[PDB]
Amino acid sequence: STRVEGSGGGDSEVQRTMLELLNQLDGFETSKNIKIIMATNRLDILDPAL
Amino acid sequence: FAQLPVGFKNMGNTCYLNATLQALYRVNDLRDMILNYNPSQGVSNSGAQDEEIHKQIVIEMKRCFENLQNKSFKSVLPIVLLNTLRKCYPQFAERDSQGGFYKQQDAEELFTQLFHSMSIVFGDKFSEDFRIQFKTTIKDTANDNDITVKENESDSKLQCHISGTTNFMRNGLLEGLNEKIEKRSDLTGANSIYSVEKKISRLPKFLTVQYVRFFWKRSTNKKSKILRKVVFPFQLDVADMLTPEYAAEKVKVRDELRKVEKEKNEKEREIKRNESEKDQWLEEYKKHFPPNLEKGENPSCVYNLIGVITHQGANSESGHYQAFIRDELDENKWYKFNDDKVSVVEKEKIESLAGGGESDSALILMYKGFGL
Amino acid sequence: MQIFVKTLTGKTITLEVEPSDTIENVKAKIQDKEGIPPDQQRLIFAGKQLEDGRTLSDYNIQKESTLHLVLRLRGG
Amino acid sequence: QEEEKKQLEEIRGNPLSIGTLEEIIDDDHAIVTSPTMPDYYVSILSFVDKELLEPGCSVLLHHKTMSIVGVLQDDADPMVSVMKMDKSPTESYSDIGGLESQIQEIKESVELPLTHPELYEEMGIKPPKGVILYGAPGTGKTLLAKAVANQTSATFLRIVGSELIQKYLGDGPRLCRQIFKVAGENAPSIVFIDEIDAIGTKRYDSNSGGEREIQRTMLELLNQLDGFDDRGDVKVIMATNKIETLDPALIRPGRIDRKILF
Amino acid sequence: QLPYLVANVVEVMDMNEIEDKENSESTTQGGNVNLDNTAVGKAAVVKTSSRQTVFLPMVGLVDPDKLKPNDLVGVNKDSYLILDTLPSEFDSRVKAMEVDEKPTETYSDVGGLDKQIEELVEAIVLPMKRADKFKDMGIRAPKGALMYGPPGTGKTLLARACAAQTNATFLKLAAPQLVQMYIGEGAKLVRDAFALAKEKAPTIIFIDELDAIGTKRFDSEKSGDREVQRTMLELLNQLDGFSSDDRVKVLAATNRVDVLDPALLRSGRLDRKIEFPLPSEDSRAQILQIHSRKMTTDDDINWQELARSTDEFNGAQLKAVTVEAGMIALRNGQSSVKHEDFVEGISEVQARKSKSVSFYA
Amino acid sequence: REMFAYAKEHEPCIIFMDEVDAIGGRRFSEGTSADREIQRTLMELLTQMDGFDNLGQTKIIMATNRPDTLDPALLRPGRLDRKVEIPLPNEAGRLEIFKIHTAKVKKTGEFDFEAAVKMSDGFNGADIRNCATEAGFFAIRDDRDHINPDDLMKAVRKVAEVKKLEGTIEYQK
Amino acid sequence: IIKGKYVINLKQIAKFVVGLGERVRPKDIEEGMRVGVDRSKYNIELPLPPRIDPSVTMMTVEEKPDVTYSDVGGCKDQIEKLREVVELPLLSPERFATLGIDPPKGILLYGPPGTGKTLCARAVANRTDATFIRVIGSELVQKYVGEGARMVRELFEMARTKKACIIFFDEIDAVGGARFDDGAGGDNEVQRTMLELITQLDGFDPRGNIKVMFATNRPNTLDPALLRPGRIDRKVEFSLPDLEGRANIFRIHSKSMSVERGIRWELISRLCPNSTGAELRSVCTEAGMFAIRARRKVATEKDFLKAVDKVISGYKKFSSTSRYMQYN
Ligand SMILES: Nc1ncnc2c1ncn2[C@@H]1O[C@H](COP(=O)(O)OP(=O)(O)OP(=O)(O)O)[C@@H](O)[C@H]1O
Ligand SMILES: Nc1ncnc2c1ncn2[C@@H]1O[C@H](COP(=O)(O)OP(=O)(O)OP(=O)(O)O)[C@@H](O)[C@H]1O
Ligand SMILES: Nc1ncnc2c1ncn2[C@@H]1O[C@H](COP(=O)(O)OP(=O)(O)OP(=O)(O)O)[C@@H](O)[C@H]1O
Ligand SMILES: [Mg+2]
Ligand SMILES: [Mg+2]
Ligand SMILES: [Mg+2]
Repeated sequence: STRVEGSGGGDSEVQRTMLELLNQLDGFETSKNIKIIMATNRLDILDPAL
Repeated sequence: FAQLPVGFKNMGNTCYLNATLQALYRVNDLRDMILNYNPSQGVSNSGAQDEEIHKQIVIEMKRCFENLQNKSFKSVLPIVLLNTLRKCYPQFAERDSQGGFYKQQDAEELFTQLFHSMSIVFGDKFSEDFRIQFKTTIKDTANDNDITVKENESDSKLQCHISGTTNFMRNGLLEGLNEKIEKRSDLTGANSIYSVEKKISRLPKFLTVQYVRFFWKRSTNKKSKILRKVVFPFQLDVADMLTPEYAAEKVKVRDELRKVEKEKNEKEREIKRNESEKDQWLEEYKKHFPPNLEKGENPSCVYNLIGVITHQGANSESGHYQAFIRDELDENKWYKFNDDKVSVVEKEKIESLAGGGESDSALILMYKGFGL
Repeated sequence: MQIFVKTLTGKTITLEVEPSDTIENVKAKIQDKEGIPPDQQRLIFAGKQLEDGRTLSDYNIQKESTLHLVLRLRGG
Repeated sequence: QEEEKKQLEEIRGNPLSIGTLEEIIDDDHAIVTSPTMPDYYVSILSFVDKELLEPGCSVLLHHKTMSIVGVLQDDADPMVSVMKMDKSPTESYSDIGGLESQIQEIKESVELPLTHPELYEEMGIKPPKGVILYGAPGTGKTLLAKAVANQTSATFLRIVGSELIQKYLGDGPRLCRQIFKVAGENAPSIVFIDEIDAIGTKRYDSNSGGEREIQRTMLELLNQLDGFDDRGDVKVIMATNKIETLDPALIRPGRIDRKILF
Repeated sequence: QLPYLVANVVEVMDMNEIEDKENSESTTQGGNVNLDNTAVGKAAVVKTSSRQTVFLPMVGLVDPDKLKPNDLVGVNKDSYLILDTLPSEFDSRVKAMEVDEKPTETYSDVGGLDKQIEELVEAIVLPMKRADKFKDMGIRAPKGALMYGPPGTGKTLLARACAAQTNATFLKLAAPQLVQMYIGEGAKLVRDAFALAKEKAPTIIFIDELDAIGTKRFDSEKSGDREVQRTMLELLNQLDGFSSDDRVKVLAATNRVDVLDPALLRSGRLDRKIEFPLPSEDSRAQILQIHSRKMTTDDDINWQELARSTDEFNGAQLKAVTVEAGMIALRNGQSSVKHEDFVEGISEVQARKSKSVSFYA
Repeated sequence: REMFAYAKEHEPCIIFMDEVDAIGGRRFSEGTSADREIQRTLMELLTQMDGFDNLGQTKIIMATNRPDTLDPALLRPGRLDRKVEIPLPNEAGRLEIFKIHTAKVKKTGEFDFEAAVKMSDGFNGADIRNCATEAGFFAIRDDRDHINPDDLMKAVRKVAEVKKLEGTIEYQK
Repeated sequence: IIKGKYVINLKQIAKFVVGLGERVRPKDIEEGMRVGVDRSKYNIELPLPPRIDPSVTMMTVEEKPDVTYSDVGGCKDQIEKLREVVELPLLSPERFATLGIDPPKGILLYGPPGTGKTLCARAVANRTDATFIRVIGSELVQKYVGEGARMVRELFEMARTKKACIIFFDEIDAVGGARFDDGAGGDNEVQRTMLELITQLDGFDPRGNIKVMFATNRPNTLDPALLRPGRIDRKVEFSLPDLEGRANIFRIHSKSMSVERGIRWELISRLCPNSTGAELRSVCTEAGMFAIRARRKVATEKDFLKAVDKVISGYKKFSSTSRYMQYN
């Protein structure tokens, strides 16, 4: 309850780190097979940079 | 062809002799003296027969140094010297063990014996260069009843006594010249405690400080080794051990020695694409001290190392001497001598020899004056 | 004379000797008071080694002199 | 081949007793502390070059009397795995086709002095150092950094700014200090700090995060980025659109030389 | 002769001694006639620092008078027999507290601070020396004295000088040292700090900086301050009498006295509370003279002139004028220090660079 | 754990916890590891205090200097059944304390405390014994061996003065 | 030490009683010293340096970078004050013995960044050739509290053994700050090591040839007992270059660059407002990127003008065109 005023979600802080790596995952060993299945209660409480 | 001095070879581990020789040649006036001299040039001997051997020793040194200059011997030949010292000092003609091994000499013992051979050949003028004059005050403790002033007190090496409470250079050095001596004295009874303190009157051209990491156990009755790390910088400045009157003279010449030192750091770059400092120190020499020059008087208090004799060893055990000698042809360049091995070390590596614990103990600190 | 030997231990001693008696006698009396065997002793005065069979009159030593006791090391 | 290995194995173990070298002594000895427990005052066989080993080394001790048989050259962390990369992008530049004159400010001060120092020798004085990329999100900042790294082919480190913010203190500074120490250690490196806008907007709890955590890490970065280290080549690329949450000693010139607006 | 294990004693739980006809034990065993069959004499259980316990028959040369149920003993390592007794263990940082004989800087290297000296001797020294008159009076000594006031007044200097002058065992302790990321090893420096002190009693425990363990907090929320305060609490425990602390004292220096814990307002911890004031007119004059005695001055100096023209300067500032004058003397190039130079060190070094920019102030 | 065991073979035991604020701490463990160390030791107590292990001739006296530091499971009754507060000594409760401490010291003869003490409040019970100690310094100054009501009346001023240096504020249940 | 055997506790925690071999001296055992004992029958063979707990202070010992002593800008007078406090008593404590004063040891380096705060301390590291031990204030903070107390204390005493050393306190705005109370904070645990810095500077023993520098970006918040005037003795404000001072710096910089002669280093200073020399270090290098753009081997007046505009405009776009956080 200090992590929702601290980052909008401390899980989303980790989620941000994953997602940026994912940007160049189009071939490093030949493109994706590790998907990001993300989930939440809504997206108005997700960061607008996700 | 080579670009840096060719090493010395072992003859059954004559490392104790090799180590002294290299450092002695870096002593400025020494290396001139043995080469300039010639037998039957006017010196003759009516006194001791050991004088004759002394003069061979001077020659023997001069031939080894000539071989050392050459780059068509890849290892210098000590051989000729060994035999004259065995005859001169039969301490060196003994066996420390059988097998072709001889008596393994202390480096101190050779330093003194060689100096005695040279001081007699070249006389008193050469003697003063290695010798320190003191202005000694012998004072009665609890209100002087006398002053005895001694100028016959002299050593060629100051004694830095460590009892495991000195671990810095200034201490021990200072506190071996300061001592309390029990003297039969008709002033205050029939024995009185006089405080004897020796403060340096005239600085030697070349300074030796002798470190004491050796000890006699009075508890197992066996020698041991002080294993205390003695930290000190490169750079020894003597003004805590100077006599108050003589201190004023020496500082002033030193002051100008730092001044021209600052300019050289810029100027050495220009001239590349010894007279500068000496000329300044000589002009000062005449003002503060008797005319033109003297033997055993050095107005400089800044002392740069020319060699350290490093020992690896303990109680009375057989060891190995290594030597580090200052390069006089490149400044801030040092040569590491592991007798046959010769390596490039910087001046910085020399300070790292201040440690110990089993080996790499500085035993003798060889200095040359910086104004000379 | 009375002469003095500043030991590396941190004390000065007195020795009763005669100037006509050699350096060997000096080392014998140190052995009484300290326990150092009399052949590990190297006694320096004036930067000169002092040798047995030389008197304290061949190096012209006289009272109010301090000889400094140092002990040899072996190499090899 | 035969004779060198023979007498090399004759002093070399059977069990090789991994140790950790705390510090060396210059008398051919060292003090190791083993992860098993007991310390030892070890010798050194010393055909291994007296001065080639340094604190933090992994050393091979002898299964009998512990002597340094040898020295392992390299070891690594899983925390520098995040830093370092195996990738080889399948995009090269002009899949950043467009915005092709504000990209001469990132291949004339990032690419070029690696490619030609010869040009900067004609003029002499120090070559470029540093950029900050800033502008709207989605205008290519992310791919710009990854596109110069395919050209240059020098060690490309990439670290997210949300991992520089941690929920534990004291290890924050050690992480930040590290990046550039590794980076200088390999002679060429380009360190992409993606999202240095993330240091004032991301924070966990407020009793091990907060003002304090954020202030320290910034302080560390000043020493690292330029400071007094004189570390190796670390060309820096920073992406940001919160440039006014950074220090004035960060956006100071000579750590940013040409800054790019998008 | 060496080596042997060093251990402590769990307990002495003796068995009855060997003179009997049926067993010689305190715990009944099956079967009858026994005297040495499985019967044993007195018993000592000792705990190693190799982390076990062994039931050994205690050595018959070591008494139960030489055994306490905590005593530190030698134990033979090869076969466990209590070899000897040794004094109680101390950590190396606690061995590092003890005296070296720090020199006395007598009241003559002090400038001003008369009132401070008077209370100091009164609070600590005299309860030791006139410890008979404290008993005749019927009162107890004050357990310690707090030293507080702004930095610059030589808080730490005075305590060293005067403890060494009158000679009571001077324990050197800095509070941050009690802070450790260990617990049960860093808290143990406190434990050993009194065990040592009762043996070397009478003694003064000087703690410099009583804010590292003198946290006013003991309502802590989500922080490692609960680790910190456990060296505060173990202090308050041995500052209580379970006697063998009456002769053990405390001096404490600290920069600020508004940060102390309410269990240090109370008497029984630091009963006397001394403040260090900012200097006075007379005091300032004295201080300058004490520094300038070291260096060489001219004979045209008037120490009141300087003391008038400096107002509200603390002793550290004043030390910082006398040094500053000889900087200026070196720049002119002299060998003596004028009275005009100290005056210029007022401006060059104070505490603040000038009054500021003023635009209508 | 093993201390409670001791308490069941030794008769009617009385366990004084002195000045406990160390493991008084709450759940925290968002801070350092020390806060879980507290936790481990705390859980240990509860199982002892109430369970199949029940006491009756083992008593807990718990001494603390502030009780709102604690975790509320250490404020739990039937482990703590009576919560006795001892307040600051009262207006004439200081008087009662003074009459036992004037017997210990040497005195001219003093049964004139009463007015001065009530209107020099600010004392805890240990400061009353510090009025006697500080009055023995005023005595030492005069070179007296007795506590005078001249010495005492300067003492109560001083001792009150040095305690105003910091305040203390505490509230209770 | 028991007076006439010794008690050692091994690192294997295990306590034993030991004595003296024949390579030991008794005068050479000191409390807290490490020793070597026989792996079989514990007996002292060779004593060893004290304290194996520090191992990260051997990586803050630094060789002196040859940024040269002339490298620093100007011939201004603030660095000459330093040469009186720090440098000269290492070269000559004679003149301070003739004075008899206590030689000043400490000094504060403060002022705006980009003035070369650390750049003159790299120069002074060239000249004095004393040990430089460099500290980072944020490197003094560890996961658990009291761990950094160990660090600082030991670092100091290692420097006491070292002779002719200098400790360069860099960036100690964190640990080093002011002391205050929070009542629930996490700042307290930091303030522990803040205190640890005080108690070693004054000590109960003086600093025996430890010259001390504090480098702070900010005087706006600092301790009043790490800023007491007797242990930081003279404090030198480092300033912005003058209209002459920028001309001097820019001449050090453009003498290093190939420019085609007949130019004014005066003119470029005038065009700039009162500014840093770190900008002047970057007027050259960005003018050189314009030099390569035109494909000159040289640099001319034209490209200098563009550069001066380039930096100023970004300065306005950025903080610290007015930031000093008041006080003088
Ligand atoms: N100017 C451009 N030229 C060519 N391609 C572009 C350009 N701008 C964006 N793209 C394409 O859009 C992409 C998405 O960009 P990316 O995710 O790298 O954008 P970003 O600006 O880094 O986003 P963010 O604002 O979230 O940091 C790139 O991967 C790129 O191929
Ligand atoms: N009253 C004084 N008389 C003479 N000298 C003083 C006086 N007060 C301070 N000094 C000088 O100032 C120096 C520094 O004082 P010291 O640091 O011991 O004081 P302090 O109150 O403990 O300050 P702090 O601990 O805050 O640094 C002393 O060594 C002493 O020379
Ligand atoms: N006075 C100067 N003369 C010449 N060059 C300077 C000067 N000051 C700074 N510089 C140049 O700027 C570069 C960087 O400055 P430096 O990093 O020393 O700043 P700083 O003062 O340490 O600031 P901070 O520590 O707050 O970031 C130097 O490497 C040098 O090239
Ligand atoms: Mg992106
Ligand atoms: Mg203090
Ligand atoms: Mg800096």
